[PDB]
Order: sequence, then C-alpha cells, then structure tokens
Amino acid sequence: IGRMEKALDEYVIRGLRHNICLLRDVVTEPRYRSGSITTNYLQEQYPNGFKKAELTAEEMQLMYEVAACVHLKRERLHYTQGTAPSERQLYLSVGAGQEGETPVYVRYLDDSHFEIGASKHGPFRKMEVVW
Amino acid sequence: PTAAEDLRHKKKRLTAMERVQLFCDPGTFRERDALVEHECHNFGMEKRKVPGDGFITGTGKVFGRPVFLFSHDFTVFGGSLSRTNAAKVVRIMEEAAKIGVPVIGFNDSGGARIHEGVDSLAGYADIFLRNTLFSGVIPQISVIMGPCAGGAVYSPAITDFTFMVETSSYMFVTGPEVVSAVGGKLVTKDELGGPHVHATKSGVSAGTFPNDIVAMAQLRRLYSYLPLSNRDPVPVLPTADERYRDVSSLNTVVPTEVKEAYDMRDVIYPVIDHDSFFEIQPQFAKNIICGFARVEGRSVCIIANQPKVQAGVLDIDSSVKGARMVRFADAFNIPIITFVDVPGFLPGVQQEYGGIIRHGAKLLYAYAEATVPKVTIITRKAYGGAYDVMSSKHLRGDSNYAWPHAEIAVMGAAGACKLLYSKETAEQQAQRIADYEKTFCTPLSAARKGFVDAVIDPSETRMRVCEDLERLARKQLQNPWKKHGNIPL
Amino acid sequence: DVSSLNTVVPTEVKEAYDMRDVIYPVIDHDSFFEIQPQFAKNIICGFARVEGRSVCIIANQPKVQAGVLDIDSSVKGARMVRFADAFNIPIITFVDVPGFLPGVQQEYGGIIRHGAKLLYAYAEATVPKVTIITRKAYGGAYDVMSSKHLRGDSNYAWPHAEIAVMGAAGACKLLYSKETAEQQAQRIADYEKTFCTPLSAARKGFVDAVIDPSETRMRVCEDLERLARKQLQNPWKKHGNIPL
Ligand SMILES: O=CCCCC[C@@H]1SC[C@@H]2NC(=O)N[C@@H]21
Ligand SMILES: O=CCCCC[C@@H]1SC[C@@H]2NC(=O)N[C@@H]21
Repeated sequence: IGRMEKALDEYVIRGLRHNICLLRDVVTEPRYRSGSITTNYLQEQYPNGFKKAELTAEEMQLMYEVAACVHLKRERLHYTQGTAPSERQLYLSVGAGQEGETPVYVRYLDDSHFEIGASKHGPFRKMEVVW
Repeated sequence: PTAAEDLRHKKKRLTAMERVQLFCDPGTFRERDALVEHECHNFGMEKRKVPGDGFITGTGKVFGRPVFLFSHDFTVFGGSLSRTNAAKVVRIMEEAAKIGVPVIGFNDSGGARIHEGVDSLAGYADIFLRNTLFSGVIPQISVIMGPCAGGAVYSPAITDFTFMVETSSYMFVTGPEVVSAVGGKLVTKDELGGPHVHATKSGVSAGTFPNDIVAMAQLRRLYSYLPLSNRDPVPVLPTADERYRDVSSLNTVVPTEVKEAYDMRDVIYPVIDHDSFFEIQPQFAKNIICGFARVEGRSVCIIANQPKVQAGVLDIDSSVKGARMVRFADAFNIPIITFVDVPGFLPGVQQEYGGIIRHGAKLLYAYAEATVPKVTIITRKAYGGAYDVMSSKHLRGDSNYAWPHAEIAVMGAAGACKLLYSKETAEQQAQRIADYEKTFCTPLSAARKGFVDAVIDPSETRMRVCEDLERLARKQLQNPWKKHGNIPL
Repeated sequence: DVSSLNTVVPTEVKEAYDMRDVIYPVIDHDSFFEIQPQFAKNIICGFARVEGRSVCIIANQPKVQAGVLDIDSSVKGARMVRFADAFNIPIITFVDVPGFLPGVQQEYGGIIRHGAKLLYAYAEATVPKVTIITRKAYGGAYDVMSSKHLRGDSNYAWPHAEIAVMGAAGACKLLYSKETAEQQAQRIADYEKTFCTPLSAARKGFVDAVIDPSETRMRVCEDLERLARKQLQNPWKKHGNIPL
C-alpha cells in the first residue's frame, strides 16, 4: 500500500482531470487499512457526493516549509552573479483571509539543503528539498 | 510609529512610499530629493508649504541591477504637477540618459496645479520632450495607480508599456462634466476611462492587475527580461532546462481536418522554457498573441496567430499590436520568433471605412525594417498578402521552416479555380478544386522555389530554434542612412 | 564603521581643524599619495583609492590661511583636475572656503586670469564628480569648487553647513543703507539664522540631500560604483582656449 501511496503522488497528469484524488483518499482511509471491506463500501463512506479528506497540522506545516524552500530556490535563480541573498523571513498563510499566519525562516546552506526554523534566533532542523 | 498614513489606509489604499518599498530590494532605496517647496506666492498659496512637494524620486535596485523611479503622492495637493515637481523628474530622466539605466514611474496625479498658471504647462512640455528624445534609448515603463486626467495622460502614452490597477484607477483626456455640458450624456468616470475600457476597447493599457502587491510582484518579473540600455546586450540567465528535452507532443497538435480549430499555445509552450511566458495585452485582439519568453536562458519575443479566435485572421487592432511589439523588440536587440497561421484579412465595409490599408501596412513596415535575427515557422497555412506580411523569407528573414502538412498558395482553391476557368463546363468544382488543392496547396512548390529552408518534423522545432538562435548571436546588419523613417501613421 | 566624523567639525565658527581628519576615514587605509605637499598648503591634491579603485582628491584646508583660494592654489588644482580628467579618473572634492584672498598684490598679479583656470578645469571635465560641503561656501568660491550647476553628478552637505552669497555683515550692510544704529545685533543674528544654513540651498535644489557625517563612505562608494559607466561628450572643437 505504501508503495501505491507514494506512486500515486509521482504520476504527473496535465491537460485533463482524473480521479487520482479518490484513489488516494480511499487507500489512505484507516477503514481500508483495517483489513476487510465490503461491496457497498464506497457509498457507505461517501454519502453526499464526494469530499476529499483534509490535512493534519504537521502535514500543513511541512507543506509550508517546502513552499518556503521552493520560493527561495526559485528567487535565487533570477539574481545576477554573487549579488544574491541567502536568508529571509516569510509569512505563509493559505486562504484568501490569511488563515493561520505562520512565520517561517530559511537559510539555504547548500544547493539542496536549508535550515528552516520558526524565525531568527530559533532552533533549526536542516531538512532537504530536491527540485 | 505609523503616523499620518492611517487616513490613507482607511480608504483601502496604499501610499507612494509603501509602493516604492515594495518594488525595490529590501534596503537599497536612496531617496534623492526630499526638502523642496513650491515657491508659488499666489491665490493664498504662500502658506501650507510641503517638504517633499508631492513627489518621491530615488534610485533603488532590482535583482541586483540598478533602476530609477518616481512616484506621485495623492495626499499632497492631489498630486498636481508644477514648475518645481517636474524639475526632479527631468533631472532623474537626464541622469538615466547619461547612464544606461531605465525609468519606471507610478502615476497618481489628479491633474495640473492651477495656482501656478502656465508653469504647469512648461513642466508638462519638458517631460514630454524628455520622453520623446529618450524613447528607444532606455526602456520606459509606466503604471497607473489612481486617477490620471487632463493633459498629463500623454506622457504615459509615449512610454513603451502602460499597466493599470483594477479597482481604483482610470485615465482619460476630458472629464465627464464637459461631456455632459456639450453632448448631454451622463457617464461615470469608470464607464468613461476605467481599466476594462482601456484593456478591451481603446488598446492603450498593456495589462491589468488585481492589487498593488501583485502589480509590484509581476513588475519585478517583467523587469527581469529587459536589457539595461540601448547598447547593452540581451540578458542571459542560468537555467537547468536544456535543448535536448523531448517534445514529441507537437506531432499531434494540428488536426487532420482543415476546418477544425486548435490552440496555438499548445505549440508555443513546448518550445520555450517552462513557466516563462509573459503575455502582453491578453484581453485585446485575441486573434494574435504577443509577449516575452526565454529560449535556453535568453529572452526572446513571441508573435503568433491563433485560429481559436476568428480563424486567426489579421485585422486593424492585431496589426497595431504586432507592429508596436516588433518595433520595441527591434529597438533593443531582442530576437523575434513567429508562428504563422493566417487565411487572409478580415473582410467587411467597416474595415475599409476604418482604414485597413493604413493599419495593415504598419506590421509589414515593422517586419521589414527590423534587423534582429528572425525565425519563422509555418504550421498550417499562409495565403495572399498575409504570407508576405508575417515575416516572409524575402524580407531579409534569417531562417524559415514549415511543417509537413503546411499550405502556401496565392488564395483559396475556390477562387483560383474560378479565375482559371471563366465559363468552363458546369460541375467543374469536383474535378478541379480537389486537383488544384492537391497539386499546389502544399509546401512542395514553395520549397521548390526556395522560400522555406527545409520541411521538418514538428518534434525538432526546439532543436532547430536553439541551434539557429545560438548561431545568429552576432549578426550585424545596417539600413541606409536616414534621419528617420516615415512609417504609415 | 566611521563615526569619528560626527565630531571633527567644531561647534564654534572661528576655530580651525585639519581636513585630513575628514579625508583619511573615507579612503582606504594607508592609500594617500600627496602631490606638491609643500606648495600652496591651503589646498590638498593627490591620489587615493576608494574600494580598490584609484580616485582623485582635491580639498581645502582651513588650517592654513582659513582655506582661502589664491593664485597658486588655483594653478595647482587646475593642473590636477586637467590631468585626472584626461585619463578618466573619478574626482572627489571637499569644500570649505570663505572666498578669495584680498590684496593689491593679487590684482597686480592677475587673480582674474588664474582663478578662472580652476573653474575652466571643473566645468570642462566629464568624469564622475562627487562633492561634499562640510562647513561653508560663499560667493564665487562656491561656484568654482565643483558646484551642482557645472554638470556635477551628486552633491552632499553636512547638517551644519552654510551656503550664502556673502558673510552676514556685508549682506546686512547692503540690505539696510541708513537703518537705525545698533542694527548689528538684531539683524546680523537673524540673517545668519535664516539664510546661513543649508535649508535654503536644499529648497532650491542645489544639494541632493543632507546627510549624517557618518554615512559619507557609504554614499561615496555607492555613487562611485553606480557612476562607473557614464558617457558624456562636449561639442566638437579642435581644442579649447583656456585662460593662460
Ligand atoms: O469564400 C468566401 C469567404 C472566404 C473568406 C476567407 C477568409 S475570411 C477573411 C479573409 N479574407 C479573405 O479573402 N479570405 C479570408
Ligand atoms: O568683514 C570684513 C572682512 C571680512 C573678510 C571675510 C573673508 S576675508 C577674505 C574673503 N573676502 C571676503 O570678502 N570675505 C572673505
């Protein structure tokens, strides 16, 4: 299953819609991983239309961190020669109303390594992003 | 400390200094002049002097490259110009003429300052002359953040590109009060000169943005494309994308039926680098696309027809749009890449009553006068004078290519069959139109004459374009000596 | 960090100071090569480096003769400016002048010819120029020492500067012919307060900005880096006709 989970996310499809979200949500459901299912499983678990399951706090935090890293990496490309920055303090907030402003730092110690933290003078984790 | 700007933000609007701070780098703005007064002494203006005098001019720095800018201030006197306001702008433009640096201005003026008399006209004239002289020397970009009325509208017009903000901006020559006075019609300011009107109807505005923040964010991206001056070379940026990336999806873009339509962006996007298109005038004359893009890390100019809208037929508005884009691109040594799909010109009385002859000649003049490297690709068809206009090989074109299902003919098969057989026996349609289209509506004849270099598979377009654009990097061509041309206005 | 420049200028207008205390912090360490050190000591000329590039230095000195322009100083500065411009070398000047040296010997020796040489050299030059007014600039001396109107690139002043037509006494005398006696006390002070300050010259637009003395190195490096590629040309001539 884990393999499928991972393999679903690496399938790049552009130009038309698909049902990969439904497959992902069905596989990730703890009912499906319980061990047994039924033939009325789908409509039993999807009474009104279809609604994809949401994200937990840590997943949304990780998405924020990766977004900040990507922003910094693409920003450094446009600068000329060595006149480029290496650290910022960003304020990420999804939604049109800025729901949950989360301050973020970034350091870009190498080509594919950062020092993400809460802000300046905050403990750093040194994750990795390759894009 | 957030003093004196609470009144501004309460109206859901930003300040000039905040806009300047958002545009440039975090700490690289050096305000030039800050303690200047109007010295008017008329109509009870001897009092209420202001330190900044309603203008903010500085130098700044974007992406490590220098810039010059100025911003109007709406709080102070409504942003009106004077004998003294225009002096700062003139000094900035003169300095940016000595050094090869561009100029960007954020217009917010409410009109002229009446209390100065004709001195406002003097300042306007000086700014107009500087814009006229320095156009083609340094790129000029203008953004309109608020009201812009009176005769001040003309200086943004001479500038290369004008952008507009959606909710709280407008521009026109004469106010609606005079329109009501003379004609008797009641029209609001937005109905007269709103951003939508200039985006779709008049064709003056080159774009529209939803917010000031987005305006700055994308203005930086636009600035990343431009060359610094007239004599400086085209910028080249590092990029991980490579010319060996596979593009085989182009083999299927063109439908096998001649009456079905397709989107030209499906051809434009694969050739250029990923996520590197900046469309210019997206909502005006949609049958033609113009903008900037990068090919192997160097900025180029894109001009292509679109059979999605009106069968990709040339027109007045499309001609003006393409002509302006080509002229600007050539003025600053930027390569041009074109994609051709045209059945001809739009037929109609309104067209001749509006002067198609003048307007359609502008694109041809711009294409013929240009001396930058050109690359042309004929995908499906090219008929009549439209084939000549859209950068044909005879107009000193560098390299021309065609796709295996193209067609290059004098006109459609029906008209040729009609003219070639006056009173030939009836039913001549079936056994003559098919034969003529088979024999002469194909790139074989044009290739025999030598009008296309080679017939290529659609999968090799990126390879060919990168090769040619790399080889043509150092072309030196010059026109005969002239004081200047005489373009059909 | 150069914060020692905040204290170089004394708070009294009649006390003297050494201009080298202003010259040395701005340029790089141990990089001054004085030219003609023992002749016309009221003016200093030489070569120096700013951020690794050679520049030309021309500054007055209130230590010697109150920093007053003269014949010999004019010749020295004119020759230095002409040589520096001939070979595309940036020029940086520091201004502190009360005027020209008064005396019969001066007119009997041709001050009119010699003082025009420095003005000609400053006006003819096309290299980037930077000017800093520390304390004062009066009369034609302000015009001569690379004023903004002579196609100067950037001009700066310090917060206690003074730019006026002449001293307060002469202006008060000419502005009130036979005004009631004791006019000295309540007129000279007022005129010096109102017009012997950089506010009026800044209002007219003759100085770009009024800066803290601690930012001089930053401003000079920024301007000299930006001005690296200026291209200016004079009208066509076989050659000039300088006042010999
Ligand atoms: O066959 C009759 C109408 C054909 C029009 C073909 C297109 S419409 C605009 C343009 N002008 C032409 O003469 N041909 C094209
Ligand atoms: O007040 C009387 C004498 C003031 C002289 C002030 C200095 S001396 C040389 C120069 N020439 C002037 O007119 N003023 C300055």
